[PDB]
Amino acid sequence: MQWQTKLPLIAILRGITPDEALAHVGAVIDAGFDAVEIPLNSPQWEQSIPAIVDAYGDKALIGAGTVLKPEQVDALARMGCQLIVTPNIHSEVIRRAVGYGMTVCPGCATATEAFTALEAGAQALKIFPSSAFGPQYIKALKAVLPSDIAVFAVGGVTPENLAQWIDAGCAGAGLGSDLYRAGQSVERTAQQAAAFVKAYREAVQL
Amino acid sequence: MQWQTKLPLIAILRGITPDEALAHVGAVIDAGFDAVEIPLNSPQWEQSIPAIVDAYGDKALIGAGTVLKPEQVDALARMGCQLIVTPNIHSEVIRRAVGYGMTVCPGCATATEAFTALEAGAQALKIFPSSAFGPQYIKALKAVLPSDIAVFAVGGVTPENLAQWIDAGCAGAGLGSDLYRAGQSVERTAQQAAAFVKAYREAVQL
Amino acid sequence: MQWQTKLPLIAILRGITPDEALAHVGAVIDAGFDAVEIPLNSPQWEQSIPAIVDAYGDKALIGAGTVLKPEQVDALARMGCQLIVTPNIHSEVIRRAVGYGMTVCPGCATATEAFTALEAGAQALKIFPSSAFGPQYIKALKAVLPSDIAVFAVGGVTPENLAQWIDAGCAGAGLGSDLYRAGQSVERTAQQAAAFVKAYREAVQL
Repeated sequence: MQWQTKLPLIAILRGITPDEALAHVGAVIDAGFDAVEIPLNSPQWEQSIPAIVDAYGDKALIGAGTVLKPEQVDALARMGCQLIVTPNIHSEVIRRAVGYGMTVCPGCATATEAFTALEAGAQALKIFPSSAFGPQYIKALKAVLPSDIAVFAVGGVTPENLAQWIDAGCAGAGLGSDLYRAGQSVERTAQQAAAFVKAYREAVQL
Repeated sequence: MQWQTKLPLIAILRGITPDEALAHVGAVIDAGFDAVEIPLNSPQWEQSIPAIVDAYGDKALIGAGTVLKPEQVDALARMGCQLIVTPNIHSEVIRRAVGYGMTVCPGCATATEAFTALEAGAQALKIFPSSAFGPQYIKALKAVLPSDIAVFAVGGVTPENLAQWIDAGCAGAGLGSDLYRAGQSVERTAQQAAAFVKAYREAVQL
Repeated sequence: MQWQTKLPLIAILRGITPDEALAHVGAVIDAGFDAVEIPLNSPQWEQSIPAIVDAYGDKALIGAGTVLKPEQVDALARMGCQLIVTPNIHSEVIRRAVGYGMTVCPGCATATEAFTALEAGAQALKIFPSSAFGPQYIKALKAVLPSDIAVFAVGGVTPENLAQWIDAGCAGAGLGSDLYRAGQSVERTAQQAAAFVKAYREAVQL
């Protein structure tokens, strides 16, 4: 499947707090993001996730990252979570999430793990961590995966290096600490988001 | 096991058509190749594979690449396929192929995946994609795998870099787009095959 | 869990013989090592392992490397082995060893394999082979693994590069051929061990 949002960039907001969630999510969205996730190792995700679903779920794909256990999927479903991101391939996590009609983008590092993820019904794939591997690793995989699989680079993706993940055939990227680190200002988030979006538009044109 | 052909180089002919199969396979064989495979993402492999078995199966190991499903092994067996190559480790694919008396060289990326492949009875191993990993990755694995396992580099292997995969302890390599890209001339195939064979003979001597 | 020895460096003595075991183990210990293992591809490990348990097991963590099969764990338990090191993730090997009250540090290469190892009850993790991956790979993993997991670099770790594995967040490293190659002198072992310990003390201070 191709990606089902206007812009194939996932904003990852690791360690954000409930009191600052609405302002930082507003900042990425104002810049043209329409896919956002909050990792479950963030404090009080059980407050900020459903808060953000209600505030921004009509105009963006909202979800969760670092999802490791099936029962976490269950709780997130009741919250209105629409997107599941993961560091690893766990078949039952993927199966349960797909069952709720959620978009799942699970993390793998090898060809074996990637084909496993697809059999579980993953609609997209996350290659993690992408930096250590480089773009040529991704291009080598794409040549053997089904032609229409949406593939995301995650791990040290910058506005400066984004274009080479695009050239390698990625549908997009998930953006972590180069977009958001815990305790940075709203202005920093709005500055970084604009720069990523600008770099993407340039890369796609080329 | 050691490799059971005179020359441990696998010609990979991705995207070849039935009308050009005999000429390009003849070209690699004339150059001294005796192991060839046609990936199942090639158009009309069900015509070119059994055609090539009948024409060249007496003087070369003939097989299939990109084999992902047990039932594909079944169909290939009736065709006279002798060799199975894969991007990933799938235990039942390996088991069924070994059961037909086929030579199997399945693709892995880690130590865990490699030991899994051997328990399924793989007689050789493909490390894929090799370029991103480099020769030192391969040498590190060899130091822990059983001493007589035949190990093949696949992924961006060139006549220029071949020697360093040999120095790292590989029995050989599978050769993709640097040997054959779809729609290249027969002359190009004969030129590239000669260059790989020449580079191998130099590397083994050293 | 944090590491349960004074110094988080594992001496790996691949291919050592029973006649030289006591002298080379004494040399690493005299230098401040208190964790040692002998790989099962070493000749007559069934003599040198229990010999070393009796001589040095009161003042060091003593164990085995290259452990691939559950039944090997059983035999090692009767010998008094306290530590299990591996190249791969095998759930039942880890489970059986943990069951004997042994410290297990199994080898993985991906996030998927690492989470698998933890569910089997591994108290530490070995990232192998670390050199090809580099420190940034390790740091990327640490950011997603539970904060208190003890992580060891194994594969081409030198006194010169040790500090960058420390900076990346490793609890320590397992030291192979740069500490011991088969047939080197006792003096060489004592020289290399001192250099690793010195480099560790410098890295931790920084």
